[PDB]
Amino acid sequence: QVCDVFDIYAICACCKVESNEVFNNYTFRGLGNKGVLPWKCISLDMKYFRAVTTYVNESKYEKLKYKRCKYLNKKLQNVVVMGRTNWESIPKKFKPLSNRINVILSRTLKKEDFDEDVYIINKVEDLIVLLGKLNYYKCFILGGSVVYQEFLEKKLIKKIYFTRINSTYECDVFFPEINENEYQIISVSDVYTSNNTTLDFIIYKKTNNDDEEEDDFVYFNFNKEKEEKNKNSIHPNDFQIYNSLKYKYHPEYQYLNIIYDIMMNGNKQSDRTGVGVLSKFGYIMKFDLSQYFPLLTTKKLFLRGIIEELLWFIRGETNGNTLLNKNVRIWEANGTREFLDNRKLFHREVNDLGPIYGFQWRHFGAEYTNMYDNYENKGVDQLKNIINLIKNDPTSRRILLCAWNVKDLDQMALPPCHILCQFYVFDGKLSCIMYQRSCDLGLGVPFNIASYSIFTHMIAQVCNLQPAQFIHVLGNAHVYNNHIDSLKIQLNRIPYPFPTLKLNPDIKNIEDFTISDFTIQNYVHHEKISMD
Amino acid sequence: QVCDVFDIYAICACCKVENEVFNNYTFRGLGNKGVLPWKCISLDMKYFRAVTTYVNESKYEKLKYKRCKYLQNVVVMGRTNWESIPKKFKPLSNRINVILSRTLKKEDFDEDVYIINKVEDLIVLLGKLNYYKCFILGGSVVYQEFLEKKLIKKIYFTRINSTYECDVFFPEINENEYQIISVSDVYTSNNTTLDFIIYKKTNDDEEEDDFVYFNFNKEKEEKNKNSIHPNDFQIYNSLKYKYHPEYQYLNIIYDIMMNGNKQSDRTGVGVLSKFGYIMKFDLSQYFPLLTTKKLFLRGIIEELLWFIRGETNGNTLLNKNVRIWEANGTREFLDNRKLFHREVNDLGPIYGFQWRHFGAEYTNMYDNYENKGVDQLKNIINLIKNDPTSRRILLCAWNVKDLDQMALPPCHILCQFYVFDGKLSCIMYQRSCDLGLGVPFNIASYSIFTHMIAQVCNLQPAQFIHVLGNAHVYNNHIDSLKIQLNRIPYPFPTLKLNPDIKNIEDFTISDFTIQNYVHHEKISMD
Ligand SMILES: NC(=O)C1=CN([C@@H]2O[C@H](COP(=O)(O)OP(=O)(O)OC[C@H]3O[C@@H](n4cnc5c(N)ncnc54)[C@@H](OP(=O)(O)O)[C@@H]3O)[C@@H](O)[C@H]2O)C=CC1
Ligand SMILES: NC(=O)C1=CN([C@@H]2O[C@H](COP(=O)(O)OP(=O)(O)OC[C@H]3O[C@@H](n4cnc5c(N)ncnc54)[C@H](OP(=O)(O)O)[C@@H]3O)[C@@H](O)[C@H]2O)C=CC1
Ligand SMILES: CC1(C)N=C(N)N=C(N)N1OCC(=O)Nc1ccc(Cl)cc1
Ligand SMILES: CC1(C)N=C(N)N=C(N)N1OCC(=O)Nc1ccc(Cl)cc1
Repeated sequence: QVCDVFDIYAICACCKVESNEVFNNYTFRGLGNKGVLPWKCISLDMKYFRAVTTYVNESKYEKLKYKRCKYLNKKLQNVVVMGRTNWESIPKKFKPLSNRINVILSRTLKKEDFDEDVYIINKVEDLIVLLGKLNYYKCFILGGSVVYQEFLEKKLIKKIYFTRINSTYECDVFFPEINENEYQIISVSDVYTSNNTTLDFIIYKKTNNDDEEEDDFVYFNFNKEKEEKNKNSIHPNDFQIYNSLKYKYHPEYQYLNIIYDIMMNGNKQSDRTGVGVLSKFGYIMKFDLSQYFPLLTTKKLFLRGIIEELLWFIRGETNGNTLLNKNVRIWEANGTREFLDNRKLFHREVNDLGPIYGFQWRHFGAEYTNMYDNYENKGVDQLKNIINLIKNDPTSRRILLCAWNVKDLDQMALPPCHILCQFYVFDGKLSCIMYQRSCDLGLGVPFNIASYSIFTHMIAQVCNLQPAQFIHVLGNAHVYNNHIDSLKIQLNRIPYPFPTLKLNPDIKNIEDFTISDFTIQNYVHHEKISMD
Repeated sequence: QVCDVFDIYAICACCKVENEVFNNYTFRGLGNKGVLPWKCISLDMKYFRAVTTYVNESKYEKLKYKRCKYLQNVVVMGRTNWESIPKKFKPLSNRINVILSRTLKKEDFDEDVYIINKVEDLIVLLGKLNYYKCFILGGSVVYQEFLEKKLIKKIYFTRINSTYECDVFFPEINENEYQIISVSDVYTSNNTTLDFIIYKKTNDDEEEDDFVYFNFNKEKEEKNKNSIHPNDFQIYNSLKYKYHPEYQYLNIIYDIMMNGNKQSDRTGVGVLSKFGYIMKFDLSQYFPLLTTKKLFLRGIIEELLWFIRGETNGNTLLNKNVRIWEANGTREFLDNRKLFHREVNDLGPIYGFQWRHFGAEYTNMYDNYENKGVDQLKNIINLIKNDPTSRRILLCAWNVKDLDQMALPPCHILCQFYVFDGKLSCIMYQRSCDLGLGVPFNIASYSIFTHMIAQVCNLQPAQFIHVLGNAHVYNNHIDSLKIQLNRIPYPFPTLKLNPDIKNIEDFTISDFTIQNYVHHEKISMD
């Protein structure tokens, strides 16, 4: 129709508005307040805004001239169209919008009332005529709310370039509720931090409810696994949403895409119990903790439990009773009479988990007795040592913390899943590799990502550094077969911008953290899923 | 010129022919007693089908509008090439068959199978035909003539990394004339390694803009991140497709030269460092022994046999002239380690001790430790054989209790093993990686190790996976690595273990053969 010929796109930025909370895309709808934007500066958004609304491709115009000239029977700049309130919100120093053909919709104002190089129009109709008579690359509709509403209603927008600002502000004007039959998300950017907020960038698309070295590629693929003998042929129709997306650049796709590779290419193995998994061997995920806290959004996660577990580690505790009194059941099943007995630990008290994480972190090499013993200045205090190496020998390549004490494996309730952490220091920034031997992608890994990201924050802080990358190496990476249905639901959910973690900044010692020193801000998440 | 207008490509496979310098000319064996030198290499024969038959009609109009202004492919043989084909397929599964000959007239074959008089009489035949591209199938004389008359554009060169008896040879491709632009993955077919290379003759997109927008933040407007120049990675940056597994190593060198953090180390030499890489090599298809420089494996095999024995006695190696642990056992080094009461070349409770006796009290390097501490090596073998789905098959050398007693903490933290469908894969996590000197030896060490465990458990080796923690290039290695990045790998050699060996403790140095190691010349990394 008219939207494809004239390439009329919309670009906006929406925050959450003043309102056990449910989240949909309508969560991000706040456009402005008291004639201006709800927020002071979000520079990264503003820079995106300029890059998109001023970018042209010289060479591509020729074919757009042809297309548009054909329909009418007949430096390069983009057009930008804005309501009069929007235009008035711009500071003088930036009027008219640089390196762009500015247009303004208005009834109360005519050319005579503007000093500046701008086209005025009183009709949506008048714009289409204007574009007909103009050389431009792309036409972007800048808002505000009234301009957005009518260009949508009139089926005129090809794509909505949409910034999710993952914070809340007082708002008096809102973006229109986008009909999900009309527009579908096809792209989601990396998540980022700017002016103390996370944000990403998503592109909604409308529906209708030297080519010599391109042949060389087809050749170097003469030996590929065809569509039929691709191990577990699970049905396309199931992952419709996941496969529709053109760009999957949200860091959560790092987890999601491993679920997919295991489902589509995983080896079928019956395991330790006689259950059933799909397994592969050797993955890596990287998460930029300076830009976001990678708590998964495609389902709900609570961190109270796993933060209690991490504080329990740092204290050197092996006593399951301490966590159960905090109503944290993460270790309950590994602590039962039935379980300790089946691990041949007949002479071990219930909930006495033996020389596990905590004990190995503060006392590696000390003889484990029972969970009540005072092990002070017994065994190597690994945690203290790596905090000292990071502080005094930051370039050291021996800042490992290790839980896999070979000597004590059979005395633990079960060997550590999370084998070791290596630390790395450059330019006052701390990164952390964690090697995981056995990873339940379905229940375990979401939490495992959350635990070591929080741990990197804690170490970084008490060493006067800034968290950089948390790097997660998976050994045996497996999906339980009864999790498959639940994971299908999950792969078809589109990630939201990650939240942020705040550490009480008065904590200067690794031991001095307590629950209330941990605040997750702006967790926007899909609905709880039982993997069972 | 003719060869770009008409699209004349050669397509050859060359094996090796009966110390030794290597270069591309190494590969030239074309045929023997009128047939191919080798019995059957079905992957190359499959590659041959695909490349010659493939057609893309949506790029033929662009060809049609250039060709005139001057659907199948044209395939050009020579009698003895046309002849040597077994009967039951002629013509070749739907291609425009064509034969250069002198004493063969176009009468006594069909009405599709166009014969030609001379080389100059083919340009005639093409201008009057409807074909995608033109493939010279060889053999010796055909290639010679078609190359001599600068008719060939690209060359689809299959490198057969095994030696055979040959009576005919591809010509020495002039490397100021032609040059390699693509190299494929390395493969095993019919008990040889091979790869596929390409010589070129020298000189909705709504979604394509969406790509550019998503890149709006990048720290690359061209500001020289590290003092490493463009024109120096010329050959490296002048390749389109770099799918040879050795590029996994080479691309880490590149990433760390381009984007690495400038750092002091203990020695003070200066490094570029990054943090967290994976490499995967397919042990079922090759032995990943770097080809872009000479590597020797006797020492590192003795090192491994020393580990398996449980030894911590640096002298057992020194008497075999394996000097890998010489520096780490000197009086001066042990003293800087605060190991004042440790005998020279007593390396303390390192790899071998930990693998065989983890948890045992280390005394000196001559004590008897029989049946003390945990014999992890024994334990992961039983687990592999008796519980292969176990996710607990780790061999860990990093013993926190004993670190300070070791000449140095293990560079190689742990091996984790994985078993599926009678196949064994291994991950080695390396806390600290010297990419220039160390890592190439480290890849070879644990690949061999992966084979040894595989064999004694009656499994086929699959993947060796190398996780690098602190990945550093020494500032004083950068010249050498610049020379190295602009070399093009050869197809990898293979490891043959003496099959009689069935327990991990029974391998001697004799039980290890490296085969078809075709390599560039030695580099002093200094
Ligand atoms: N490895 C590879 O990539 C390939 C190589 N081969 C091997 O190559 C070997 C053959 O090598 P080679 O002896 O050179 O055979 P060729 O394939 O070069 O065949 C030579 C024949 O082609 C004709 N011919 C040669 N020169 C001309 C010319 N200038 N104009 C017209 N016709 C010409 C015949 O003339 P005349 O009529 O007088 O006989 C001549 O006998 C075999 O062992 C074969 O298996 C096989 C296929 C490809
Ligand atoms: N967060 C974001 O992405 C963006 C934020 N905003 C914010 O939105 C607010 C402004 O939006 P809003 O108040 O809805 O107003 P608009 O910016 O949409 O301005 C509407 C006005 O434009 C004129 N107009 C609009 N449509 C027509 C038409 N079809 N024909 C003629 N004149 C027309 C009229 O001007 P007149 O009164 O002269 O008749 C009308 O009152 C501000 O707070 C601004 O900062 C705006 C853009 C982007
Ligand atoms: C900049 C902003 C809020 N972000 C996106 N993604 N898309 C928009 N429409 N934005 O508003 C731009 C606009 O129309 N107004 C505006 C306000 C101030 C200045 Cl300096 C420039 C433009
Ligand atoms: C098969 C071979 C050696 N490999 C490549 N890459 N390309 C060639 N030119 N090859 O030779 C094929 C050919 O021309 N002759 C031939 C020989 C046997 C049979 Cl079955 C079919 C064709």
